[PDB]
Amino acid sequence: CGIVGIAGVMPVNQSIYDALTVLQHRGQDAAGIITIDANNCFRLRKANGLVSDVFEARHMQRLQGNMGIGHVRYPTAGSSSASEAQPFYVNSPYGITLAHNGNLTNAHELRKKLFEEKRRHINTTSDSEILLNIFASELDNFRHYPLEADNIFAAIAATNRLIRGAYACVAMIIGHGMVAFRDPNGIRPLVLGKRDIDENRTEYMVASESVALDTLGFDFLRDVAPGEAIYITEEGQLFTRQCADNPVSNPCLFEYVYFARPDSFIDKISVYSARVNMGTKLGEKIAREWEDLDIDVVIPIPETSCDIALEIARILGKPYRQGFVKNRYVGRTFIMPGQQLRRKSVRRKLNANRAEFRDKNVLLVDDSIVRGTTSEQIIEMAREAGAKKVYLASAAPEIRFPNVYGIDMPSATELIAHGREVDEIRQIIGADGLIFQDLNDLIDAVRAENPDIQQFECSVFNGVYVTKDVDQGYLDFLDTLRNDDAKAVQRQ
Amino acid sequence: CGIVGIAGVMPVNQSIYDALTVLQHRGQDAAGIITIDANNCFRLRKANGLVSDVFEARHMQRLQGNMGIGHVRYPTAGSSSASEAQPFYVNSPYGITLAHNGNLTNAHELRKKLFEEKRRHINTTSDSEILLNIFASELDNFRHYPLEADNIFAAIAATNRLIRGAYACVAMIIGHGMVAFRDPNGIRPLVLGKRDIDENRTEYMVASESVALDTLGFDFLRDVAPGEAIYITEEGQLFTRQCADNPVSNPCLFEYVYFARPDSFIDKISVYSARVNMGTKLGEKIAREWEDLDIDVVIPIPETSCDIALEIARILGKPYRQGFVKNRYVGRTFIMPGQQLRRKSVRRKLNANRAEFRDKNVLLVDDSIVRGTTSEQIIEMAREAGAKKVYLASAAPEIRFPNVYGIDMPSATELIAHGREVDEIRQIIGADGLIFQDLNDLIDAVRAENPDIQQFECSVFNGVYVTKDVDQGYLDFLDTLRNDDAKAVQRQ
Amino acid sequence: CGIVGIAGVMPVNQSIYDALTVLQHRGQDAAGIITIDANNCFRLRKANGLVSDVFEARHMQRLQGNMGIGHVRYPTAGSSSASEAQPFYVNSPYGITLAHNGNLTNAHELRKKLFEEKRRHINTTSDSEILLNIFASELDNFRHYPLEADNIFAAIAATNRLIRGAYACVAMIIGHGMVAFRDPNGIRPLVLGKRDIDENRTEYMVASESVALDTLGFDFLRDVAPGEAIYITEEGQLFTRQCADNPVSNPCLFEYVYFARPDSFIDKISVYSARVNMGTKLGEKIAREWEDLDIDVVIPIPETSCDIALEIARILGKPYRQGFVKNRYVGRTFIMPGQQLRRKSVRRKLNANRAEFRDKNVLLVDDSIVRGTTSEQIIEMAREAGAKKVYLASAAPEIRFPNVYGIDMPSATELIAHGREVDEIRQIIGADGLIFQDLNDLIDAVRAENPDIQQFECSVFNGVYVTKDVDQGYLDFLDTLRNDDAKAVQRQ
Amino acid sequence: CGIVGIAGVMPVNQSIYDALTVLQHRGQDAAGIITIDANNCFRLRKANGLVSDVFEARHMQRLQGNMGIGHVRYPTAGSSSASEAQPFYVNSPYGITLAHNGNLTNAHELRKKLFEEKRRHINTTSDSEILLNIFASELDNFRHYPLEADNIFAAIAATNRLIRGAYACVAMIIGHGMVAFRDPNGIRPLVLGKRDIDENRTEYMVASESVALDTLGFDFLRDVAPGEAIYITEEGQLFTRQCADNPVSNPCLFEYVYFARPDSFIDKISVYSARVNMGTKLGEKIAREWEDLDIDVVIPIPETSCDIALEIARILGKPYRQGFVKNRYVGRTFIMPGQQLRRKSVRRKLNANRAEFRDKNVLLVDDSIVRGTTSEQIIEMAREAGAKKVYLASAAPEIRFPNVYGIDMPSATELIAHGREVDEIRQIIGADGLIFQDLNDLIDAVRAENPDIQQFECSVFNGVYVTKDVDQGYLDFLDTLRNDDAKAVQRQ
Ligand SMILES: O=P(O)(O)OC[C@H]1C[C@H](OP(=O)(O)OP(=O)(O)O)[C@H](O)[C@@H]1O
Ligand SMILES: O=P(O)(O)OC[C@H]1C[C@H](OP(=O)(O)OP(=O)(O)O)[C@H](O)[C@@H]1O
Ligand SMILES: *CC(=O)CC[C@H](N)C(=O)O
Ligand SMILES: *CC(=O)CC[C@H](N)C(=O)O
Ligand SMILES: *CC(=O)CC[C@H](N)C(=O)O
Ligand SMILES: [Mn+2]
Ligand SMILES: [Mn+2]
Ligand SMILES: [Mn+2]
Ligand SMILES: [Mn+2]
Ligand SMILES: [Mn+2]
Ligand SMILES: [Mn+2]
Repeated sequence: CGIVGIAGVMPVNQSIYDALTVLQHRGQDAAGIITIDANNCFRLRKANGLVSDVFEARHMQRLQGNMGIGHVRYPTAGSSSASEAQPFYVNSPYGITLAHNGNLTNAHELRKKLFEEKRRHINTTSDSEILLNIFASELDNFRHYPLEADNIFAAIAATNRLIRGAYACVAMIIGHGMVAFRDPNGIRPLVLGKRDIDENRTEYMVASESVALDTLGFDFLRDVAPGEAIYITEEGQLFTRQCADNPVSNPCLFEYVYFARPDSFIDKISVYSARVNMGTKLGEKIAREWEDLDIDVVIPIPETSCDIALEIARILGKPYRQGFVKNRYVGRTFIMPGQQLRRKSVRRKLNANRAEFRDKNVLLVDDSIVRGTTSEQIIEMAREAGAKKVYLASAAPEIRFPNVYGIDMPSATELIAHGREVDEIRQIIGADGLIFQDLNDLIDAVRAENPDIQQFECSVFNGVYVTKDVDQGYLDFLDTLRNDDAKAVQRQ
Repeated sequence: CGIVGIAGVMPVNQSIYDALTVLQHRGQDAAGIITIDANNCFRLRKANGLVSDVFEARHMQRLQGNMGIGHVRYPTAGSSSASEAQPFYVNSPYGITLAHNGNLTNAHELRKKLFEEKRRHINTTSDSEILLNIFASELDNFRHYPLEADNIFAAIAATNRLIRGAYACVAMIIGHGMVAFRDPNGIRPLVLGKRDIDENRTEYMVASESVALDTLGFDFLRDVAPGEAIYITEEGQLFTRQCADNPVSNPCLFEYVYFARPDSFIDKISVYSARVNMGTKLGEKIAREWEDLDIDVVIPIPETSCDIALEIARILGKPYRQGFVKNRYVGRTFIMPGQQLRRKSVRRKLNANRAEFRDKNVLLVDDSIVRGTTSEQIIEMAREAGAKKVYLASAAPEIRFPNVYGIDMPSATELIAHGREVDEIRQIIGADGLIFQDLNDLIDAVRAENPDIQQFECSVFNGVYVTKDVDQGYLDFLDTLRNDDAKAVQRQ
Repeated sequence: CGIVGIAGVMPVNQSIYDALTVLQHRGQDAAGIITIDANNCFRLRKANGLVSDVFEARHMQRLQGNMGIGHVRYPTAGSSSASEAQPFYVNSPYGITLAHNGNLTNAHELRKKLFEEKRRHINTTSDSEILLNIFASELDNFRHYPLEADNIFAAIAATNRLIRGAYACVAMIIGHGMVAFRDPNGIRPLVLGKRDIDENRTEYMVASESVALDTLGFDFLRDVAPGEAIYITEEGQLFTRQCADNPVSNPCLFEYVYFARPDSFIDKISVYSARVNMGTKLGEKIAREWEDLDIDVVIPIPETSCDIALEIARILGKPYRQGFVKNRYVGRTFIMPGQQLRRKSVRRKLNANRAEFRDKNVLLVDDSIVRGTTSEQIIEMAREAGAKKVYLASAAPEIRFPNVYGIDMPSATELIAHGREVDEIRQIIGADGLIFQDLNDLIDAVRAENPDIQQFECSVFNGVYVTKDVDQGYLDFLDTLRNDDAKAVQRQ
Repeated sequence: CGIVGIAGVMPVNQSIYDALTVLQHRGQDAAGIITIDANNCFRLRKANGLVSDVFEARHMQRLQGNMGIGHVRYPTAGSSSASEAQPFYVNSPYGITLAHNGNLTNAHELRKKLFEEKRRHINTTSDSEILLNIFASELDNFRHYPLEADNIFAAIAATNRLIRGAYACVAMIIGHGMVAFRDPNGIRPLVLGKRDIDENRTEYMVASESVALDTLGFDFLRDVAPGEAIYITEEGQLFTRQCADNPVSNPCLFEYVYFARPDSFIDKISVYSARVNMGTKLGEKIAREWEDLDIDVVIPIPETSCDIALEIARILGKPYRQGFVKNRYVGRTFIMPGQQLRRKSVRRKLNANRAEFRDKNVLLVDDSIVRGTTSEQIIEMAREAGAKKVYLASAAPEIRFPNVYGIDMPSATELIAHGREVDEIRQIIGADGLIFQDLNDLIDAVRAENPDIQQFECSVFNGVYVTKDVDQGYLDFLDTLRNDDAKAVQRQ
């Protein structure tokens, strides 16, 4: 999911629309934009679909104001109903709207809490709504008008104590300003930037990824430190504060492997370089373990793996060819909701340039293998076009565990690598060879960019969840609810 | 406007729909229904338009639960925007949704209060929204979870203490139940009824008029006493309490003159009888004041005046003839949003049976004349139809004052009787005679059915406003804010 | 169904909208408006729903031009799909659009013809589309540009030879003008009028009923003679001609009994007077056959029967009371598509003013009894409100045969009077007494207005179809297809 | 634009959808699919928007039949109105629906003709509609029911005799079958293919590009020869005939340069190879004309140029780096309707990986420069990204002439190369160098794949129009009628 916050001095609507467009790749299921207008009212527009379908001129005109927040959704909890599209809103205290990229591992627990203790009403099954509500009640502890930044920070500190999981949030509190914060583990991405308008008036903005800053002409300030909350007043005064007891930098690794745009710099790590470094480490592993292999061409599975593949072609000193033509009107299958929708998407998204495979042993390279969805079809395609032999290198290690921090992997059994050896997976997808990046490698691939990061968040790879609290019983519940069939039945 | 609220054991959506349909005459502008499903979640559906347009199968299937409220709107505050369609909802404390028929006379005073003081957010210009928030802020003064009936009532009384104006309201508090209250003056209509299901389960509903009970097969209980608050818990328990300091019954006289449906009984008064009664008084008045006149036929201006005219035709021993054909597909032109719309709607609404007027002295009868839209056009028609002489009789006294209790009449200058003597009004519409029911006759016509009512809310007639908080500055205020030009301008 | 044609000198769109509004009572299922603009292009807008829902300002603005035709649909053939909404259009020869009030009894036959012989393509199951196509092919016999009025007339004469049934049509032929014609039996209504704009420019218009002329300020010229076609050029030149070999005046009788608005004059017969005359004859029959009967009040079943009832009250010298309050947001149940929709409509459309029935023997009067739909519920209602005894007088004779001329009565078995004695019908609806108008009476009731009419079209009453060609095998097919269940299954 | 037509034994809707999806790059403005159901009725669904937006399950379930055609539009005539969305249909003779990819250069001449002469009605300003009507009017010259293959061909030849311009068309004649023809010059692409089902039933499809065959699992047959007409009957028979006087293959060169998808083979030419070939020629040109230059990296401007650039990077022995990230959710900015839309779309479409440009001399490569929209913005980005020197190379020759064959380039003044020497263009976009592929190189680059093609339709390049009916007055005409300001003005 992508969230954007802009506490500016001019109409932010097109700028947010534009921001969500570059972040569109983080959520294609719905999009929402909420602004505050001159009459301190919230102007909202959210619905299922792409940013380009969701907002029409008619909406844009209604979306007035100079401060606003937006969100593109990739459903990881609840349902695919437009009622779970973000932002969310609570009319008190003050009027708060919030966008969240993450996932609360203790949502059910906080739910009992909210009704019985806090007296708030959660109408959807979205954990982001819960989040906004935990925040809301915490904030509801400071009655004297007005809320002080210390109070806001104090509320988020309290929230940090209650909630568990991963979250990059952005919110607006009417008559107050824009608030943004990052979980105590720095799991989900969030960067702060600014655009100095004129000598004395500076606009600020937070976003999941820096590309949004770039595309809008905002300067990079830095990443919102883990556990740190930011607070920009309606008057333009920036406030900051560590709101976690033991803040630590454990960035999501999948963000580098696949999620983020290559042109973003997450925690001082150019996703682009990390991905190139991934190409280096993987091509090195291939050279070392597949040194006998006869390869005629190195073909990337668009779009994510390309540079990774490009680097691998260079390392192996083999040619890099765009054997697969991507349909520019089909999105990312992986972040699509249903497996059948994704499974089919793969055949409508890619088509071989037959000449590139005929009488050729090709090495197909992809950023990662998750459900197996892509690799399965891709290889057949490669074959049908005359590939003599097809090997597959994965820029990411086998993915054997559920993601509970903002990526839809609730069912381990849905992952192809689950309970399977590399060789079995190879046999399933029908590749002559299949090789996986080594975790320790991938880690250096990323770390090389910022050694300060000691440990990443890579549960989907090693099952060690940083927030600690994630256990087998939770994972069980989670699968019972979010497995593909349970989801389908919910889709009626 | 019309509100309904059903707390029962069966799904209420259809019942609420059918109720809104029979109360549709109270608000053709918008309709809303919100229910509580078994998950204790709100299911809402509200938008601009008639009940038949607003609700379709797709919507009905979504409106699950056995408890829900409904609303048909005739804007009297804010704007025509569907965002001000009702009901309104706030998620804390507990989750409350409310529908209001009336108008608060101290909105401005409360808007400022709600923010700086009670920390709530009002996103519209609707007083109904403000009203929900006072109840909420009052309700938010209790935390001993769960709310006891007493606290609800305590919030309502604290609410009445705060608000001024007319209001018949119904709401739902997630986890507690349905509540319904009436203003300390009993201006806006509200009745309670039940539907025993078995040995214990008895269904409860509230609605602006008893016709909604009739159609729904609900047993009539009584009018919700002025200032009373009704509270049906989720478990089915009915609690009532007087929440006004010194309540008094001052029913809106206009409900009888025109607003309500004749098959309704308001404050133990039958609108049908009250209307015939008006015709008796009007007939007797015509019999003495115009005695020396020659009338060939008595023609009602459909549809509200029909019975009145039938009865008048009775008094005078003259033929009642349905000289005017009303278009089944044109609603109440009176309650339409703009004067230009209403005017065009009158030629569409009615057409003359030339036979019934030619070479005859006709007596047109109408429940009332307000802006003079209908009468001005009706007379031109009678003439065109070959009518010798056209006389008009309004079952109602001259309307010279603005209504600030939930009836759209903000600008006294838009009322034809304003600044005019009967004869001036006669000349404008072009009648050869024009007679108005006297005020003391109207009141006696309605009281004849329930003498306990000592005084009626009849400010539109006598400029007397029971809430004693209405004044010239306030009236001028309304006039400016909502005059047809102000509204028409605002719509663009 | 209602059709309107206006060959005018100014924007006709609002005028047509207004025309369809007064004719709305002839078809509530869909509406369509097609104009010709300055660029001799057809501007069309048609869809299911009421005239008021179908056309929005956005449509109105697109509906430019000074010549146009409109239609309100009451489905009697095909399906209820918006694709069968009229007008219809064929791009050649010239560009022709047509609206039809009627029904072709030989549609299936003309269908084979059209493909094989005429080479035209019928895409819907509407006989009106077929009609337009038979016309189109006939017209396609005159190649030399341009078509002469003699040719147009000749085409319609040919059409009159081919097609069978009832039809009032209106069409526009691009670059040519507006054409209108009536079947050779004068079954369906159609009147011609005009509005002289300025010394030399006269606008013309045809319509199902004169009220449309009235409402628009058009002067009545006369009824389009049976078999006669009219042709108004784009230049304003009116042409006329008898286009049938044996033209005869056999007006639809149901039009007087129930279909048309009382304020219309069909074939020099004021529907209003015919209906009053119906009240006379029926009250006379009641006085003569129910002379012992003890009646306390005469109550009409709104809307159609009122004047009929009013007259009956006068004849019996009993009071006329509006015991039933009609919901002004529910239309005519009878012309509604499905029996369950109609059956229920009856309970949402009418509600007793209880006081009017309590301890009273009431005589309920309705224009007609068809399926029994209304009478059934009405009586229960009358009872539930305390009617001691309830009698029912029908302004129309028992209706025992299918209508194949423009009214949806394809299944005789759906008529309550089918194969039943008056007494059985009385027992079914549960009335203490039930009396039917005598055909011969009804005929004089109507004839009295225009003795020139020797014979009416009243097959639904006496099963003698004027077009002759209607036989049992056709009737059988017709029922197999249009019976309520076959229709329902078609509604999927 | 892209057209598809499938005559098969299975329902074609999904297949047509998937085909339109892979041909979506040929027209993002509108999409249309019309089928023939078992009742020999047309089922259409066309509207403005992408394939994914235009068609939803509701629509697909309605598009029944085994034969249907489809169309994805990029307006080049008329307006952007959905009424000019394709396919178009006429009901006589027999019922024909047609989809056209191209542009007729003698529209005006035919509009007058069709009315006064052939008595047909054109309701839009689309030449495709006019085209359908000529075929129709020609087809309407036969009456010996049914039409023999020969008559169809006879109508097509008579049609070609009448029309001028480029056109790849596909149509369906109710009761006969699918027909497809290509202009006498073979300008617009069209290929035929099949899908044998069993011993006899073989499915047939036509489509602007072979990729549509590939994705659909259809066997490639051949390109529809210039002037040829393909006719598949309803019973499955395939007839072909040359319907042009003196046909000749003059394929649209621009289809290879940019328009078509690389995995397509047009006129036995692979777009992928043609493009690499362009890169070889461009690479060799850069190698000689700029030899004394220092380039650090070669960066394609995604997405059309990618392979070209890869290959150029090959020629020069320089790194190919995906310096530019393209937004997956922004289509071909080139084919967007207005210059203001395209411009905003470029900043959205692309973003620079700062790493790849900083302190480097970059070589940007693009399939072409037309209005200069992309290049002007791309260069600013490279600079901003820290780039020392920014050089640009267009795989295509300077574009100085309007395309009148189905590519929106009406105003030569809107083409940057117009009235300019390379260097002037270099200065405008702000490159430190700008080189264009020579024309003779382009042609040789494409011909290298099918030397039989002697000449290409390349008027945009050399002002030479094979139809020899295009002239200055005609070009000036276009310019005036459709210049961005004319169009933008018209849209309002
Ligand atoms: O094994 P799977 O479950 O298919 O998951 C991994 C696939 C899917 C995803 O690609 P997309 O999200 O389809 O697209 P893109 O690479 O363009 O971001 C990812 O980059 C790998 O290719
Ligand atoms: O026996 P039935 O099949 O019910 O048919 C006859 C009824 C229905 C129809 O009334 P509506 O069409 O419902 O309404 P209105 O009288 O207002 O035109 C007609 O006037 C009789 O009342
Ligand atoms: C994409 C993402 O971060 C999910 C947000 C929240 N968990 C949800 O919408 O379920
Ligand atoms: C209402 C009417 O005349 C029907 C017209 C035609 N038969 C149809 O729509 O079926
Ligand atoms: C995209 C194309 O071929 C345009 C065809 C036709 N002229 C149109 O639809 O505008
Ligand atoms: Mn991928
Ligand atoms: Mn397999
Ligand atoms: Mn009235
Ligand atoms: Mn009736
Ligand atoms: Mn019964
Ligand atoms: Mn490009």
